[PDB]
Amino acid sequence: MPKNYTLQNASNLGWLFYKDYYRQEPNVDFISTQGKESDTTADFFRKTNQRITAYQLNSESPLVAAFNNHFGTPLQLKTIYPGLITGSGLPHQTGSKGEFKLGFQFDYTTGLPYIPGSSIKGTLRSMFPFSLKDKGSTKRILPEYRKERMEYIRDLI
RNA sequence: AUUAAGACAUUCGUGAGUGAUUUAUUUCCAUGAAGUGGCGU
Repeated sequence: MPKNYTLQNASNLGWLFYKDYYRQEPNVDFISTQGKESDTTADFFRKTNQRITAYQLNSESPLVAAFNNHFGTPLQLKTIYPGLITGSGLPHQTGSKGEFKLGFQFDYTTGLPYIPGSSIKGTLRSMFPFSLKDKGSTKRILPEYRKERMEYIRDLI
């Protein structure tokens, strides 16, 4: 329940972060200015965040094992500490104290944090010379962009 | 009783066969978890 996400005893992390985050509880107020700055609202959001940040993932996870079976052998890389953020632009904000102000990218079905394939494709393409579209606004930086990226791609290849 | 009388432009016949609303596109850019000591002279 509290840790070890799994599929039998878990709460959908995206559900908790987006739909269940701002559930209306007795004695909890964040409609008024006083309510948004109150300590009760801060405690409510603290408990919700603690519920969010209590789940671990095992290496032998049936979810991850199914992902490996469906999509082949993965490329395993490890996160370093500034942290890692995905889907920062998703609207998640009311104006209260102790709440998560930025968005997060959760899978709808599994609820696990993930990076969409579009994000990976765009990030990888951005380091290639012809990622920038030849347009009126981009034509000033277009030659330098390709010139700089082509050398990088050449050495990497 | 008169170059006259009789005679359906009709029968059969699928607007049907092939076709991916798809290709290209980073929810990203900027941002200090910081500021301050106070009194007992």
